[PDB]
Amino acid sequence: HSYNYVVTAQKPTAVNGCVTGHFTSAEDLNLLIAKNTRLEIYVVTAEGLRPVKEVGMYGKIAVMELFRPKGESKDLLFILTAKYNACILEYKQSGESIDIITRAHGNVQDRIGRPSETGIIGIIDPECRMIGLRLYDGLFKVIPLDRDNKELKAFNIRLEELHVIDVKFLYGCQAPTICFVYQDPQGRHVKTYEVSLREKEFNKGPWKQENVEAEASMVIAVPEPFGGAIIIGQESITYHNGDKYLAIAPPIIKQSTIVCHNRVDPNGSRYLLGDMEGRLFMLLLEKEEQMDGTVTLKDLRVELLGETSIAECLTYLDNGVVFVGSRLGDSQLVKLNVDSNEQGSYVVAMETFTNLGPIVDMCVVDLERQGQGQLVTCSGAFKEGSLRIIRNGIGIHEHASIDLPGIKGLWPLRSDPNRETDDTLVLSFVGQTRVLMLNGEEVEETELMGFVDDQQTFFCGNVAHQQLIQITSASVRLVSQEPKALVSEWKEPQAKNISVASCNSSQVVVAVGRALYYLQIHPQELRQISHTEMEHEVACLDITPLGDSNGLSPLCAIGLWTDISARILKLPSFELLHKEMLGGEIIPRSILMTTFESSHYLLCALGDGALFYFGLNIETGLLSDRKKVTLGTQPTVLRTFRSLSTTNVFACSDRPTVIYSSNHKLVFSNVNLKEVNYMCPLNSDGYPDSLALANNSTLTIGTIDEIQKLHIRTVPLYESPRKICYQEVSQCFGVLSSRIEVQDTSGGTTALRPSASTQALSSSVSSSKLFSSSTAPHETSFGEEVEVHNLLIIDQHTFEVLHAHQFLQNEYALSLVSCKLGKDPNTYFIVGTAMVYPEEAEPKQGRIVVFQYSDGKLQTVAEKEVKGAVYSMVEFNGKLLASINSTVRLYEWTTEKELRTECNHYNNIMALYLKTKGDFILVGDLMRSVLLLAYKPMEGNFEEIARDFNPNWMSAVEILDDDNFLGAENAFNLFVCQKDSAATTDEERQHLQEVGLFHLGEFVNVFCHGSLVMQNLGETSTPTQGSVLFGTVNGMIGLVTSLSESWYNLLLDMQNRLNKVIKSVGKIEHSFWRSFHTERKTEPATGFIDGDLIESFLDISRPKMQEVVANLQYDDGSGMKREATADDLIKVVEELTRIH
Amino acid sequence: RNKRSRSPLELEPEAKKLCAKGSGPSRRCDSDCLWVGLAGPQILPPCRSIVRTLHQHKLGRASWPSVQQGLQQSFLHTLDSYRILQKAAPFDRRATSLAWHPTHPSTVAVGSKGGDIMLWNFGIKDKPTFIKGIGAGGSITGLKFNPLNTNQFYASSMEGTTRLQDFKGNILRVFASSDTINIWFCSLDVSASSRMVVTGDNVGNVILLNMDGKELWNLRMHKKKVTHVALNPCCDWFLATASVDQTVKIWDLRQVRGKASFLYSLPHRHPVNAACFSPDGARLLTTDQKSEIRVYSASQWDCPLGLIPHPHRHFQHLTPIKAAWHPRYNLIVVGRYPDPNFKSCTPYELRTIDVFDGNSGKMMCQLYDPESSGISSLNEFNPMGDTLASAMGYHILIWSEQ
DNA sequence: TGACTGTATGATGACGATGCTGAC
DNA sequence: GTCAGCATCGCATCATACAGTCA
Repeated sequence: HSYNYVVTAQKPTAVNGCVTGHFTSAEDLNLLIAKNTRLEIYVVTAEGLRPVKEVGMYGKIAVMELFRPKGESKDLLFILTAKYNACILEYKQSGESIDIITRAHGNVQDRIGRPSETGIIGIIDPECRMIGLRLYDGLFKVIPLDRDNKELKAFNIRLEELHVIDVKFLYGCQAPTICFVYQDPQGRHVKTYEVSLREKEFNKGPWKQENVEAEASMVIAVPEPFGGAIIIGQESITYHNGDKYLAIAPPIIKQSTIVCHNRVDPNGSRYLLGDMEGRLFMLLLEKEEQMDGTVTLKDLRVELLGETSIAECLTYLDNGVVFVGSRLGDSQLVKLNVDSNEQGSYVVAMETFTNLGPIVDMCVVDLERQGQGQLVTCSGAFKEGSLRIIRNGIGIHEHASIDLPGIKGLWPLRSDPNRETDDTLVLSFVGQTRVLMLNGEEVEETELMGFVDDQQTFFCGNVAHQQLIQITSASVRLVSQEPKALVSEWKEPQAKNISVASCNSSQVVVAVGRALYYLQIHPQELRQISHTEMEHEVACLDITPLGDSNGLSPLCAIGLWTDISARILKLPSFELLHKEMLGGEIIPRSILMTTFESSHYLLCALGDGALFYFGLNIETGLLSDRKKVTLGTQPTVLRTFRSLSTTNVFACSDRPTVIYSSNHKLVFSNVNLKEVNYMCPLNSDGYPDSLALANNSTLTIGTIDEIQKLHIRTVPLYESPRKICYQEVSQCFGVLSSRIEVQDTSGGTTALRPSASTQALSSSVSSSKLFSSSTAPHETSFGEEVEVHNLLIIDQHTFEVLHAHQFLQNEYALSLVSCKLGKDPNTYFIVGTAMVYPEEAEPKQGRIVVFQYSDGKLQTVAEKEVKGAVYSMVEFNGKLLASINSTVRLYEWTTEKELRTECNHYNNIMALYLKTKGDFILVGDLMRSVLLLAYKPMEGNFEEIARDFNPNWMSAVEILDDDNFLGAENAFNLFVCQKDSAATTDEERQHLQEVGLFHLGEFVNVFCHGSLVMQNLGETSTPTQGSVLFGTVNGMIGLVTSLSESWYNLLLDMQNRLNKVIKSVGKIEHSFWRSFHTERKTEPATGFIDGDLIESFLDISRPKMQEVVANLQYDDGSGMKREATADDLIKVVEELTRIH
Repeated sequence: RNKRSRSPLELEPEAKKLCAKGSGPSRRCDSDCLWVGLAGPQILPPCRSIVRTLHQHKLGRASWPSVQQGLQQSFLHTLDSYRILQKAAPFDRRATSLAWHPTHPSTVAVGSKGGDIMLWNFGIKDKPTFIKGIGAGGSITGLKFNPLNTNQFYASSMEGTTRLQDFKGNILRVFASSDTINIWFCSLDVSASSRMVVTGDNVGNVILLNMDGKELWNLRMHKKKVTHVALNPCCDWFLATASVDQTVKIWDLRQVRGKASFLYSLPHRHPVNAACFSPDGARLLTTDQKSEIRVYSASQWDCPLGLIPHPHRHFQHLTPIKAAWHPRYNLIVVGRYPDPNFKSCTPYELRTIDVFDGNSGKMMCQLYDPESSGISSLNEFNPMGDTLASAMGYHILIWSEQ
């Protein structure tokens, strides 16, 4: 059967909802942004934005408004979801604890009813005494909003105007008054009703009916000192109150339809408009007073601000700062001048936020990191069309790289405080040391007085009370400054060697032989205190004093060889406190104890690179929450230092790591470097907050990237990318792309903006070909705005556009493959297309054209016309398999470099998605569901093995293995089909059975196999099998992986308990949220494990885990594990987190 | 005016048209102006492509209902090449009931007026399974599958027995039992979700059962024959009986019973044949016995959205014509019984199969072929919606493309 | 003695297959 | 003979008329 695992990798970046107000307090201004299932909250600051809480939901946010009931201390948030769960939320902070509290919830609806096309709309009214909802045509849902009902009972009432465009509640009215625009055969009109909850029905509104426009799409309720509503359609924006009416038709509008508004000044003096082309509009209403004072209106003004990202949401803040929420591109903080710049434009961009969606295509490619690479590339679409490169971990670059063999350790320092930083670097070879002064990028050696050459030290660097310390292997040394001499120098009785060390700013230990000897620092001398014996040879040491500097430590960290144990010690009394023996014969290396955000931590990191970690309390010095994790094999060293507003802890290995903390749990982010050994924190004034690497072969030095879990590089195209693939042998990408064009009236089209393609270094242009359009083509120029499709060749390193190929006039590029075929060693770029004409709704002609790339010229080879649109194509056993309209044709590539059609499959309505494994073929149809073909090595034809009988409108398709098939559907659902393993009859073995169902809440555009995670290196076998990634329309990236029957049943009951304590937000049941739900049916999930729910176990409190585990004996099997599972399941959930 | 300016858009992209017939065509205009003659090249270039609206959906810009409406014009187009008839299989004593196989796209079942059922599946060339009845009062009225295992089916016969019987012939108990003679039933429907059965008879009273026993129902649902009953797929909980009265009366079963008690009950002119709940469960397709086809909404069950006049009479020896929704789409399918008296666009008004849009009421397509002039009073699309099976007199017609 | 509802009878409209003649 | 043109037979509704109960 099928047991699957779904987990969110990269959260949706696309901004759905946006709303502003005072949700967290009154003194603060809040920004609330909705990203599909994510609610993110911010506080606006002085030239900045401060994030405070990030809560997810079991739903797609459809309505999101801030409103404050009379008398209510604050500000409540009404949220309505796509499945019609309604909730009123309130913000509460109790010291450290921040949770979102729901005042009232309920899934209002109609049990039956068709959801209107334009979507649902919710309005809460100025006085906050009801919530109006337009869920279905012909009815108007109104929710009486008093805290009671906490269950949100609502009643529907008859709406006889069956077709509403937009509706608003009115300001400054004696009674609750609705203002909507509906459409009937006489055109569309504005109309008002009084919504009386007495009688639970409408009453005659203050207005008679009007005949607005012919395309009015948005209504805005204008507040006082006025009332009534301004109606913005296209071509013309008009105002409407009882007696008065106002109307302007600025010609700067008809170019693009304006799609969003937002009130700037609370009085309703002026409003911000935004269109589909990212143009920003001011809208001013100038008021009037007769006599001493009255109130009236005198036309409008629009002044045209400038250009931003494509606004799906607009909201003003204060001091000319507007936040723009974009689904099709990056969201922006933007600043509004009173003075245009060179281009005109009062608009200037403050900050930009990365937005991945809509991801129309993605591909996993293994660049750079040679062995595995990890990178995931994807697409942005439109004017904000781009490639996004996504990779796990953090990277750094080497500015200066002088070769250097065989080091051990290295240290910074600065003698002069007046500059205030650390210079004159030092590194030690085997047996000796070398000093290197800093100036610019040049290092070398030079000579410094008093620095000891004949001996190697384990300590260096500047130290307090203006001095340097350097402790060698034969003795212990102290350094003076102004004269630069060696005041004080200390040896051990028998002239023995220094073995195990430690050291710190205000105190040091040096061990020698065994014991610790324990040193202490006085001004410019020593004066040691007491001595030590302990147990035999000691494995390394750390004094680090936990706190600001400090720099005196009441604490001493050490190790052992025989017993193998990182001890902690009191000072100067030592005395063993916590035992903790560790299994294995390996020995502990590189200890430390860190401090970050009040937390109290330590680390110990043995021979395997395996490393242990504790949560602690400094008071008793007692360790707890025992757990270790393992990485690589090579030794780790442990420094620790700062950078901006975080902290860092990081281990050094073949896979150089770093450990922080994120929302009060830890994080392990690797680094991309090959090999690290010794490396040291160097913050120079010619190198602010930087770092130096020492390597076995060279040094390194660089600046370090932004602080995240996932790194994202962005190359904007300024036009829509559609398909992508990788050409390893050309070290570059092929990107199907397009730009919009518009008529020049003088033949041609003269374009719109400089973008991608038009900036290529070489380029080429398609050449007819027959059609046949000849003998008076006879179309028109009508249906303005034209799309020109392109193929782009893009360097994998510089990401500069190498080559641009333009396709035929009126051609659509649909599919693209990179592959080689037959006994032909050349790797090709094959693109399938479709001709798209005004006169025709269904394409009847397309092309399968083959390209080969050599020295920026991009020559063409095949060029083969077909009757139909080639939707999908994919490499198939040295052959090209393609989908042309309703036909599935398999082409063969022959030695005369021509395309030859081997066989056909004619039984489809329209085949859009092709996936292949071995000889098997998975066909996705927009109409008649999924189909599994195979192939016949010596028959050629196409048998039809099995088919799913259940109709599904699919968005993307994929093969998990030989017998399981994954599909994505138009209602944000996932399903899996299987070929019946049971031979038996023919009937059952011709029926794929839907064994998996799961509501994703997102629209999946593309599936691809691959991962961004290294191999192991323990403890292979791996816990899950396979890894399928997917890109969505809202910019989310997820993962699908196979599971064993133990786990699916394990995590399934595990889900159910977790579904008892969460706490929900909105009180939405996880089962309901995950239930398969389309317009026709609602069915539970099954076959699918929500990984997000499982990994969200690590964040509850310890008595909560204990609340599930202590009875998670209610089921857990026998063999060597019971409640010991309580730290298995954390080690199982740790085992999850790492598959992505 | 607006329906021709509300069609090829469909909607997104909002750009293009918008002129509202050129900001009003001076009222039509009077005399010559277009009209529907040149409502031709407009609709000929309607939506621009699909492959670019699909991409607009792939970007999430275009709403789903926009797409599905421009996807059903991708349908209709192929439906205009449905014009050929792959197969036809007959038997004596005339066809009365029709049901598709819920799971399988190639099997269908037909009933007789003589008591004889056929389980016909294709792509097999194996011969259909059969059951032989009484050939007199063995008329089958309302034949439906068994939602559990398909190898069983429910049925309602004129012989007086609403039964559950295998296609292998052997009766698997009985649900309803007359005990007289002069009475029999005309309707039947079941449900997988709410686990029920239902049956309406010719006297106006109806029964409802679980798939196990349970006779919680017999109360008179009106005066004279109950021609048809249908359960709501998305509501379950809801029910609707259409019948001779000139009224459909609905119900929700459950609450409300005590005679003359029923939420809604909407009257008509003339007797009626069909209720037919929608795939979404909200609209009802009532289909009258003279012309006129009606559609109500879930918003106001009392008021119909609009009437579609369409010639389908009643006749003693012509199987009652019931119209039916299409799965997957908002389409309406019905056979035609041409009639000497009405308002008709297209002489000479042959017999054919008609298809309208449920949101408009306009005719989008018609299905006809000579060598088969018979009146098809049953058609009812398969659950995939890729084929049509008409019952036509002694014959069974399979509409596909190929 | 009002009501409601159920009994062997009749006019009737006009589809199918089945079948028989005469008249090409 | 294959094909044209009439009889002939295969419990649906709207309208009459008497009983039958039910209550």
